[PDB]
Amino acid sequence: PSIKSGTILHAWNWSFNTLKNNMKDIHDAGYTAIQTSPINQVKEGNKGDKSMGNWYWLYQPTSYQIGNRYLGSEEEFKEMCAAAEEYGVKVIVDAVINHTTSDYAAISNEIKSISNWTHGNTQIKNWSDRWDVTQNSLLGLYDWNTQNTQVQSYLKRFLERALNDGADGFRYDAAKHIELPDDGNYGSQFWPNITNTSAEFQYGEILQDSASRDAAYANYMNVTASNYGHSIRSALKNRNLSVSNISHYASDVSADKLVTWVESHDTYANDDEESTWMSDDDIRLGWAVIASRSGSTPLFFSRPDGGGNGVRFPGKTQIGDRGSALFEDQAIVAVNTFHNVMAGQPEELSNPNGNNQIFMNQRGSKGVVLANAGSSSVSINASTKLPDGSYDNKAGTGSFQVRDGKLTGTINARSVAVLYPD
Ligand SMILES: [Ca+2]
Ligand SMILES: [Ca+2]
Ligand SMILES: [Ca+2]
Repeated sequence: PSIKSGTILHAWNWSFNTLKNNMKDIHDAGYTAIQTSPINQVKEGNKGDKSMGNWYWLYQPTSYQIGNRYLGSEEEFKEMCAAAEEYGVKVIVDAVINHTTSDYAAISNEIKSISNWTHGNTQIKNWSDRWDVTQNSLLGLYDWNTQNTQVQSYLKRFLERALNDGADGFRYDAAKHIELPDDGNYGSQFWPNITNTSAEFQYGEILQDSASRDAAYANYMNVTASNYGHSIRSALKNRNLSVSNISHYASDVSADKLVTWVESHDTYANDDEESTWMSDDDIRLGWAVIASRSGSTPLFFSRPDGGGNGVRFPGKTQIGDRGSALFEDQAIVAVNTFHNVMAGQPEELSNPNGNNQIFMNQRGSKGVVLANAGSSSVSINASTKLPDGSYDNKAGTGSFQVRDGKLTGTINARSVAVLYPD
């Protein structure tokens, strides 16, 4: 359909070649698009070691030439895009345009030659201060002088360059740190200008807070429902999927301009290990919830192979390799497919039998998704607009029935179910 209407696979740290080789499986998994990690030239710290723990170097730009030791060359990037188009899957590039590396010496002359190119590296002091948040340095990373139209064309040239290479959209890293046109005496035309390209879909990483200004950003790009991420995760921890907690996106921005997730590479990879505790079953349930929804765009996070249950980096693989096979898990795919065929259809959330451990989403009268966070099997019996018949769970074993407007059958413990007519 369209990137916005489908699901995105976050091929976190997958190399271009790795991505190119899994394009058919990616497509058969049900994703409309994939999101790469930064594709520009970065500081390859720790002598370029590929240990997963070094994942953060991909966020310290040194030059805006395409290519780096972690994901491959620009040539391989173009091949990857091409391979994706053969199966109709779109490519979204993680763009780190708010800052560069903190290592001044590592920064290429290419950018240093741009006079008045940076706001400096004076680390933010007040996270409630929009001026400080957007005009100063994040963690010491030199801040681009985005008001300077010369840096604008330089960065926009990179974006257009990637578009030409096959990229179909962008994910703006630390978008919240680039000022908006209406940010008073320190605002600029950075966003109206750089978002003005042939890109099909673009959203910014906007970690919600008192100074995030979500809705303002929503006028130029889609935005991340980070708070909703906390609700989902929290619901998964307590194994309580009460529709009284997980049906509100916790944002002033409406779902049609929202990019959702169960977790983000940041909540997983950082030393805080905020979402690292979850298991694959937690993910399936979490995915069944957010990806059954309408309007919003789910972003599936491909964890390092073997990672999970508190463990960020097991050591099985390294930067460049593919993540766990969870991205093509029967349960996950079934939901991906659901999401796609249900586009347009409205949604109706609820908890069957008043049991808060059972989640049920009803898309129009075409489909139904069930999630049971509980550890005990449950006999569902509830209202549905599905025509009468015998539906087999596409997410796994089992079957369900609909007799005179009532959905009945069994939803096993810690399981997901996807129902709809062939
Ligand atoms: Ca900034
Ligand atoms: Ca393309
Ligand atoms: Ca750990």
